[PDB]
Amino acid sequence: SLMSCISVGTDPMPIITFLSEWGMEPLEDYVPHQSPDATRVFVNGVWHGVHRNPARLMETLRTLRRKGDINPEVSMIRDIREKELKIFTDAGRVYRPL
Amino acid sequence: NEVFSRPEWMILTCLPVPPPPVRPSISFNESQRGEDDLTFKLADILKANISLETLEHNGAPHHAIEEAESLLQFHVATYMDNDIAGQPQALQKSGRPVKSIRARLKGKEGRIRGNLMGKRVDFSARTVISGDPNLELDQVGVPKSIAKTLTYPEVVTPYNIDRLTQLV
Amino acid sequence: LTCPECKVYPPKIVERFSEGDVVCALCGLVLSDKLVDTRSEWRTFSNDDHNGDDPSRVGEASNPLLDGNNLSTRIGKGETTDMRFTKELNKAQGKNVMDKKDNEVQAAFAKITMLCDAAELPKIVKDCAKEAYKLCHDEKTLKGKSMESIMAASILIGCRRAEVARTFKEIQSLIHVKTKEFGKTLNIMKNIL
Amino acid sequence: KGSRFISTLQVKLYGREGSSARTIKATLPYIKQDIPIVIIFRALGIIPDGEILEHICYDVNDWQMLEMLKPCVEDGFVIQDRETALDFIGRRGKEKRIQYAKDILQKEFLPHITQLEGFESRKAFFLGYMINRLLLCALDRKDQDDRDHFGKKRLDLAGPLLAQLFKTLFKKLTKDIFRYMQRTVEEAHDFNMKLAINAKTITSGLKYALATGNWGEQKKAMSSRAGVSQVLNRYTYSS
Amino acid sequence: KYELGKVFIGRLPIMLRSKNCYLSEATESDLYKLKECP
Amino acid sequence: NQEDSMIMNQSSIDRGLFRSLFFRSYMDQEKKYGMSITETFEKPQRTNT
Amino acid sequence: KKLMAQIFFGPTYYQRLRHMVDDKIHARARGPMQVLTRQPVEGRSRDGG
Amino acid sequence: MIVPVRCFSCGKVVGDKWESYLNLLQEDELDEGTALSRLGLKRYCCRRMILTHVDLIEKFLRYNP
Amino acid sequence: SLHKMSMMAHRVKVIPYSTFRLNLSVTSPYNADFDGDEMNLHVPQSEETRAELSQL
Ligand SMILES: [Mg+2]
Ligand SMILES: [Mg+2]
Ligand SMILES: [Zn+2]
Ligand SMILES: [Zn+2]
Repeated sequence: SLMSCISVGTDPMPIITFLSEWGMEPLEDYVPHQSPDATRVFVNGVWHGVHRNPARLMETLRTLRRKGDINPEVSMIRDIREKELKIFTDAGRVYRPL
Repeated sequence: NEVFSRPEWMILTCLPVPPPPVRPSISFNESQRGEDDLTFKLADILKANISLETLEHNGAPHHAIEEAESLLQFHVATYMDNDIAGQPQALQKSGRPVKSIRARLKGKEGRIRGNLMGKRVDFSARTVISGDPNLELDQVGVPKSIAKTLTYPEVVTPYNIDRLTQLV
Repeated sequence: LTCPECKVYPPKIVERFSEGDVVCALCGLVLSDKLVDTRSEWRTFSNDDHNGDDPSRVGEASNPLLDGNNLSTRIGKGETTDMRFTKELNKAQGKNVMDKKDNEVQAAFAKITMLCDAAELPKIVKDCAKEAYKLCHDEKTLKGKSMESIMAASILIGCRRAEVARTFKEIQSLIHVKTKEFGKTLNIMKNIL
Repeated sequence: KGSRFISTLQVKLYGREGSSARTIKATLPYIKQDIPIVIIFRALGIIPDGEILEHICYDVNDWQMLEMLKPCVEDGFVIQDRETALDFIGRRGKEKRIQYAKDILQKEFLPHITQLEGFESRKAFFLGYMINRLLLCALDRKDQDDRDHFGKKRLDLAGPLLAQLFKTLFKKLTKDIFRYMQRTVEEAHDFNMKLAINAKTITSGLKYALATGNWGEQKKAMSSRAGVSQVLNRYTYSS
Repeated sequence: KYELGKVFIGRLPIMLRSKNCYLSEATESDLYKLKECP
Repeated sequence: NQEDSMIMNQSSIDRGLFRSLFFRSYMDQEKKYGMSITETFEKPQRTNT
Repeated sequence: KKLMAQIFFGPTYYQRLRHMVDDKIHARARGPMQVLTRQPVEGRSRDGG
Repeated sequence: MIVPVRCFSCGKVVGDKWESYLNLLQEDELDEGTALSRLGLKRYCCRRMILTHVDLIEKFLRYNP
Repeated sequence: SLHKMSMMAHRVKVIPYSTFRLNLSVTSPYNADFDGDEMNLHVPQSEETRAELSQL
């Protein structure tokens, strides 16, 4: 389509760094019987960890992306129903401006 | 059948070598020569055969012979049908798999469907179609160029004799 | 061909390709009815087909002048293939590799091919160097000349003909050249017609 | 990023609805048969049922999903420690097989996570998430994913396509330089740089693909996809 | 273990109008001179 | 003009309506086939060609 | 004389496409043949049947 | 690609009205409907003629040899 | 050529212009439209074959 374009690919590494500095409990020491509702965080299909307050983190991410600070090419989705928060740095993704 | 098809003849021993019209050659420009895939495949059968012959003639090392045998078995097999299940394919340097005898007869475009059941022909023409409310139902309008290329071989009889002379 | 009907020394005969006949221009008699498109015929040996889909592509080209008469077919992995047989059959081909001292000297071509690509030289230069070498290597006129310098001399012989400019000092550095030796070997070959 | 070790893992749920003992198995690479979930978890150091269950099911009150997993525990009953589990997986390819199992799981199992070491805990958690997701569609809680959702689709452009080609072409050169290193060390002939690096490898290599359209090597141009790279339409500006 | 340049590897084909291309930073009047269509 | 065809103004055709330029490019290589053989651009003579 | 009906008349952007009759017209009554099958050749270009 | 001499449909000589047209638009600053009319282009066939011309010649002239 | 009426024998009318001209009532069996469609002609070479054409 006219407005359409494709992703070229970003380094997920700095986004992963912001995550652990925004309250992300790492998967390695997650206890499911203790936090059975904690929202799971994904970066390019890699389960990096878990998050207690997902809404605030999401807000911080979006306002970082609209600022330019985090690439506007990067995908950021919260699945309130499935208690999931996936992110994509991935190239090949077709996007349009809104 | 005792006369035309015995079980023993399902095993090959003597190989019919097809004449060139079956497997054509083209001598281009003295450093460029084109040989048919079947000719390549026969050169492999022969090379393999010549080798096994020497092996059996000389000191037969058993396992070294059965090795050479299965290679001859392949080249022979692979020449009739190259698209064998399980087996690797005979390949022409380009990566192109060898057009076996089976391959040639095989599909729609194959010797049967594409060359016998159907065939391009002479004394045929094709152009765009347009409607003519002034033409008759049974009539077909023919562009002069086509009419001037397409022909009828009328035989000289004392009826057409004078008219045919005029056309000539 | 020549027209039976007339027969004047220079036979003025035309190829009416579109009408598919070989005709005598002088009398009008068609001498042949069967006529082939050579260019389209050649396209069954050399083509766009690498895939092996084309029912037209039925043959393969060769270079008699260089390859000689060696018709061979790779045993390779197809759509359905158990790797076991591909190994077995190729292992078998190895034992059957008992090729002559000159059927192993085609490895000197593999050297020139590796030397041309390294010299950033064209395909035509190789086919000329591999040509001049194939004609002089067995020569008595050359005898016991430094074998390393004989093939390097054929690379300059190939470059001279293909108009691809290369200095003696360039080819000298490319392999290793004993100046007087590779100047003498380049003259016996140049003398070889 | 880099090489793209495109390996697939399938976690299959056996038995149709209304059938006795519905087991859950997994497609581990370079292994003949599919292995029961509990055997993989036990091969990852998660040995009691209570732990193997925790990684899969987060709610202790989800008896519906827990009863769904009861025959998986029963199926992997025979295995009861890392060694027994690893040797089990290996035989499906002693000591020879334990190492094979250790390697397949570390190297070829969920390699998008990590290709090495201490991330067993991480690899194992993902396995549980996969099974959780599998069991959800099987309990008709969540529905089968749309195989046509454009968001789960990617478009490989000029960059990725060349990158793919160049990766194979560079590896071709790198291994031809190694072959030369042996030749020159054998005769101490001095490793002439021009004699080592064959320009033509990459030069003509890329030129082929771009010219013919068969995205791969000429070898090879039979098994490689053609259609990438076409002669540009110059009919009308819009075309 | 104890101790005892820039080499050409190949020709990469450039995409017209890319950073590496001659026509990337080219003007209208420039392209016309290069016999290229703006 | 029935069944998808159409009447066109011949007089407009003359006044230049829907005319087009057509350019076809023919290409030929003077090839070298090894040490001695070379294709040649010239006017071939019917007696020796 | 006036047409009894009134016509919907006015401008409309029309495109002259490829495919012109003289690029398509094709006749043959014998011509070149194939060497393998000895049947006619394929293509208008090649003067095939 | 140069102003056609004569309207395809009707035949009114239209090729002499170009520079004159462009003068009414730029120099006089009149709108197209007003401009084409000053030139004498009554019928829509002749109007379509000048109104729709794209003078590509000008783009071509920009290449030196 | 989907049914016997996709191939019918016709009476020639050598005419100007590069197209095969036909009557419209004949469009129905051929499944023809004058939107750039092409058709084929085959010339019988025998007095016998032309009877098969004209007769059947
Ligand atoms: Mg139709
Ligand atoms: Mg219709
Ligand atoms: Zn004569
Ligand atoms: Zn007008």
